[PDB]
Amino acid sequence: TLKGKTALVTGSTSGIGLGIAQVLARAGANIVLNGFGDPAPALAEIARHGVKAVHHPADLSDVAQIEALFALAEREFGGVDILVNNAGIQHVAPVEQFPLESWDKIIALNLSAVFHGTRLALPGMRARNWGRIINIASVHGLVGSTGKAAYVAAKHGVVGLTKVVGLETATSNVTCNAICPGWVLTPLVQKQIDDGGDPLQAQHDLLAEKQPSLAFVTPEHLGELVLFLCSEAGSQVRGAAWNVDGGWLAQ
Amino acid sequence: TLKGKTALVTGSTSGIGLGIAQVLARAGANIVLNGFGDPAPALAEIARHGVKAVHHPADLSDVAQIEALFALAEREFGGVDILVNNAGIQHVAPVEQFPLESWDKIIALNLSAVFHGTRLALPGMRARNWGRIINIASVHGLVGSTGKAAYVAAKHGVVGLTKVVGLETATSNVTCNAICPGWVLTPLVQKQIDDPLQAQHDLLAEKQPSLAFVTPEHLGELVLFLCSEAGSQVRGAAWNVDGGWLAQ
Amino acid sequence: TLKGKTALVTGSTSGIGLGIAQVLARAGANIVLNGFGDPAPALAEIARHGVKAVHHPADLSDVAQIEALFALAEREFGGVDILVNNAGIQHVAPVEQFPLESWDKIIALNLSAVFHGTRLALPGMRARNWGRIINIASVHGLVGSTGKAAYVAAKHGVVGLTKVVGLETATSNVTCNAICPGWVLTPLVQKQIDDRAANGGDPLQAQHDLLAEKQPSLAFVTPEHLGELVLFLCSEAGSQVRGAAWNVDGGWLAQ
Amino acid sequence: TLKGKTALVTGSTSGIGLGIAQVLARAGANIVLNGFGDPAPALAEIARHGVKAVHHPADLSDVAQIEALFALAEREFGGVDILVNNAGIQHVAPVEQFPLESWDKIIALNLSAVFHGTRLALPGMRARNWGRIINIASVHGLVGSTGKAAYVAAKHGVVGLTKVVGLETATSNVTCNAICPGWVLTPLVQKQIDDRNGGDPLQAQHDLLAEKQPSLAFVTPEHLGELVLFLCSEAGSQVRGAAWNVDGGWLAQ
Repeated sequence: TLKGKTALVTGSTSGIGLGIAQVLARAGANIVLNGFGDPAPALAEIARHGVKAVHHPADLSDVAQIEALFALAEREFGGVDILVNNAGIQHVAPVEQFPLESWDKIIALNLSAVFHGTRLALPGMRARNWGRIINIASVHGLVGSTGKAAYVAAKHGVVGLTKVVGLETATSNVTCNAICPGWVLTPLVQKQIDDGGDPLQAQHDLLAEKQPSLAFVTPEHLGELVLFLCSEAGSQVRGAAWNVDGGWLAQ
Repeated sequence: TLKGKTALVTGSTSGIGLGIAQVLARAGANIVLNGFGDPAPALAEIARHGVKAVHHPADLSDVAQIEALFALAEREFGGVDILVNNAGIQHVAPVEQFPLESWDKIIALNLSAVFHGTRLALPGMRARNWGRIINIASVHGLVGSTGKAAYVAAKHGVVGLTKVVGLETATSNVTCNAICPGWVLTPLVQKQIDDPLQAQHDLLAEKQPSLAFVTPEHLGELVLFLCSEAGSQVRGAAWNVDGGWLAQ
Repeated sequence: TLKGKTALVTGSTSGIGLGIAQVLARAGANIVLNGFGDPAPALAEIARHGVKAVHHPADLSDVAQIEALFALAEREFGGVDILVNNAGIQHVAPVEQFPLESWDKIIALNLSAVFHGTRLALPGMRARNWGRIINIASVHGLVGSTGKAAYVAAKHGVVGLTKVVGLETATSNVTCNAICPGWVLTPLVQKQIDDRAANGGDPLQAQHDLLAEKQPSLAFVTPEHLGELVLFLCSEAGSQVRGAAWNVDGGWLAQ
Repeated sequence: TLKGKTALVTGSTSGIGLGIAQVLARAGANIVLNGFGDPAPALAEIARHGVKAVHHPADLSDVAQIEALFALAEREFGGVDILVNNAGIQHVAPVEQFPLESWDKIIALNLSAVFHGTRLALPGMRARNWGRIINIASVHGLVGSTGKAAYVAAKHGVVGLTKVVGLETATSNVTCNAICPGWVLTPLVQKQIDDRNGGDPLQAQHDLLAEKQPSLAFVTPEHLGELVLFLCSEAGSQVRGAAWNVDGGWLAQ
């Protein structure tokens, strides 16, 4: 179904990104993984699916490393057919106590990397007469929260870059869209929850204010939506920002 | 996955409703069709997927008829698991030349019918601890167009009613969402069409950047996605399928 | 600055509508008032500003009554220049227990009256090539809350309607826009607080408790803030505001 | 109405920022102007209003120079009560043909400068419990257009940033909002039009605006300054984290 397509997913050595890669892999895509830490438990996950997978450790706040990432995909599979721009970093502080380097780093990775990714993948998508760009943005690409100046700013920028790129490719078989998740049960959020108290009330205390369902989204939910955007039923979904959020945006 | 579910799709004797009911049918749901005219051709489009289907002719502007439709589903299948609020009607006039009966019927069919359908299906979905309500709205639940006062007003109401209902069922296995299509190849659009390509572009050029139609089958596939496990925490959302309409 | 203009405000015998009419009266507009109750207080308040006011008691769920209201404006002042569609009604219940009648009434007053006011004003605004229609909608025109199926639907429809009219009037000097308030300090809202206060219970705490969930400022929008916005929209700087929905809401929508 | 308040307006040596500054000065704010080119015309327009004014040339893609700009505001006037983050830069190319250099400069100026402005003004506004930060974003902070990847990303980032700041300041007398203009009649855009060589001034404005702005009429810098001034009144006290569009119907379709 995606056999013969090649998906690259940024920040996919674990968490949301690996859940996404997992589903693409299952539907027959070859995989370019990206991320820090040992890339091998993850490579062996994707390969379980009867597919070739590779990993590049690009630090995506460095453009030249983004370039060597895309250069590895060109040499290894003839380029990227599905780009999932997923990697992200966070820092929580009042705007006037926000670390200056956190600002720049968050803008670089959450926003600028997505424009770099897209610019490098889009030529081959157009040439091969088919393409999918899926930016994993956030509810924070649509509304604000106190303490998240840089993240909400970057995620908004992504939502808007999505629209521009969906419009620029409207008359082709390449689509660009954004998924906007609320709370996701990630390795890092799991670790949080693990860090006295009790697991239920830590997770309730996290979700209660913003997320009316009081239940996490999972990586696998997000993976399936990606697969959806990659099907033919996704062909006239263009420049959209779809939220998966347990009611976050509804109120 | 949908075997042993029952889906009621309003406005499903043709076009968008029928393509939706057909996708749900391929996935194995029992189907309740609704709409005007001979239900035979829609019922064969369904029954051939190896499933049970039935039909009720309810005019959805009449509240008692809405009740008769939901009565027929419960007597036939034991309840609605999946409700797709789809039927719609249009009229185009400047606001100050817009016929008053026409305002009232568009509001009744496009807006108030959704609320009635919802309030009749909800309690059963709650009791069975599972449910999907999907409102087929429009890009016109999100933006305006000239000539379309009553429709944009109704479809915006649907978007808002969708948020309320997604919030109220947030802590259950019942979800409520909307799907917001741009230009869709309907039997009524096809009739409009009749080279047919230049017709299609004349129709779509201003509003729909892809110059290509959304299909009822694209929309069925989304509905199907939303009924799946992966749509469990999609709530009160209005997802646009529109060839780039909203991106500009 | 609005001298020579005529404003009609719906639901202006008291509260928000009256606060808006007062600011338009102070800017020089002649005032058509509408609503239930004794109109003597509203008419007195307006008169103070050295302007002419009249009152029509039109039930806005009755299209014939709306027509009579607008007919009064034409004979009295030569037609409406600034239409403020303000009248609102509310009811809270779960969707599945929301009474059918309340659904119809809310839809009729909060949404359909807005279409009727708008259809009746627009021809004379166009003929004079000058006009402002300002719809007082709600944050509930942009997001939901639990228990508010009919209001959120009707207010959303107002926001949609506003776009259609903004668009259809774009090439003329008539504009149509929406204002979308959060919690506004009305006499109804003052009772809520008052009732908490009578419990032995600090009024500020009570006001905090009421606003905390939805309105980060913990402070009310006032009818006067809203009248001042309406007056802005009616200025030359409002000429190219068209089909817009602007929120005044102590932060409600930013989160 | 603004006597004894100090407004700083970035990019106010001409076009939109200057029109905004003029209306604020007319309302009696002291003014800190900023921008490239000869500042004397901009200074002369302010002084016709009878308020004190100074100019700083800070390049807003340089963080140290924006810090100098706020130091001058502090030294001259004791700090900034009304911050208008206006300065804007533009570049049109398909996304895969957008200069990397111009991507970084648009982000720096249209987005990151707004974070720096804000972080530098907000401690003095909180100390004095009164402030207004008003970000001049664009309809492009709400929707896309082809050719405009950087600008659309930056201005959307601004609209998001404004929400966070609105929220962080919600419990204070400091507000933060954004204004989102469509096509604005700027000196630069009059240079486009006055070059239209043989044509019809009327149907060239029309052809420029037809596609995006159904009014076929410009927002003026002066309309924008009047809304800024609104946002500065007691009536804007509970306008918080908002993004109001002034766009001749752009966002309505």
